[PDB]
Amino acid sequence: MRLPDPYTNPEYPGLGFESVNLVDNDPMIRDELPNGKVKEVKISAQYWGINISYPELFPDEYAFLDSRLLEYKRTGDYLDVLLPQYEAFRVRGDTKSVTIPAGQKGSQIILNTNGTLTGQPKAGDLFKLSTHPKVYKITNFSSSGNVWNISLYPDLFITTTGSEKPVFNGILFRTKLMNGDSFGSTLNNNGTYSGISLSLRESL
Amino acid sequence: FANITNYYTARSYADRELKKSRYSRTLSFSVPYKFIGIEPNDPIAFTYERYGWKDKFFLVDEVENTRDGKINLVLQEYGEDVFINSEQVDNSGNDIPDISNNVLPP
Repeated sequence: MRLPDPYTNPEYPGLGFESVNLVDNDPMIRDELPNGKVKEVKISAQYWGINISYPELFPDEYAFLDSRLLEYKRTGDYLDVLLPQYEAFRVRGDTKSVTIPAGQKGSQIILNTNGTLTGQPKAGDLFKLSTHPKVYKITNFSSSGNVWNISLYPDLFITTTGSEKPVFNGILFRTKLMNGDSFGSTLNNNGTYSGISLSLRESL
Repeated sequence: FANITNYYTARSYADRELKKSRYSRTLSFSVPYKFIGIEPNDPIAFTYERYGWKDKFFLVDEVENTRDGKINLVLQEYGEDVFINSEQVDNSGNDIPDISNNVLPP
C-alpha cells in the first residue's frame, strides 16, 4: 500500500512531505579500550528510518490521509514511501535479461548487464533487488565492460539465487508505521488539523 | 583427607596446601574478544608497570564469556615454591597394628 503523496494525489497538496528524515539505524556494540583503539561489533540488522512531517491539513486532506492510515491499520499491510530526491532516472532498459550470479552473500553485487541497460548508476543512489524488500544504497560502482560491480551499504540480507533482478528506478520503502499505538491529531477551532507526524520504520 | 591412604602422599599434599595458603591475593579484570580460550587453572603472567609487577604468576580462577565478545576474569596469585616438594622423613616404625579384640592363647 502506497502512502499518499502529491505524485498520485496532487489534489491534496497538504499531503506533501514538508521534511523527510532518512535515519541510518545500524545498532553496534562499540567498546573503547584504554590503549586508544576503538572496537565495534555488529550483530543486529540495519533498517532505514523515515520520519515524515506535515503542515496544517484541511478536512478533506486529513480525511483522505486518515482513511488510508486506518486502512493500513485494518489490513495490517505495509506502507510504501517514495522519496522524490532519490528518483533520478539513470539506468534505463529491461531488467529481465540481466543476470546476477548466485551465491553472493557479502556486501557487493556483481551482475552482467548483457548490454541491455543504458547509462550507469551513480554512487549514493538507491538500489534494490526484485525478490527482497530491503533497500540498498550504492556506495561505489565500477564497470568493466558489461559486468557491473555495485557496492551496497547494508550487507546483503539474502543470498542471491540467480533469479533476482536489480531494480534501480521506482524504489519504495516497505515501511511499517511506528508510534501508531498513540496516534492522534488535534482539530483547531479554525477547521484545520495540526500535529500530524509519521514515524516510519523499514519492516522488511 | 578421605581418598588418600599413603602417609607420605598425604604429608606432601598437606605441605602443598600450607604453601598455597601463603598466597591469598586475587585479581579481577576484563579482556577483549581476543585471548579467547582462557580457562580456569591456566598460567598467566601479569605485568602492570605502575606496581612492582613484571610477569607475575597467576592462575585463572573465574572466567565468564559474554556474547558481545568480552571476557571477565578473576586471577588467583600463586608461587613457584608451591610446586616444589620439601624433604621428609620415614614414619615406617610408627605403625600400630590392632592386635587386640581377640583372646590370647595360654
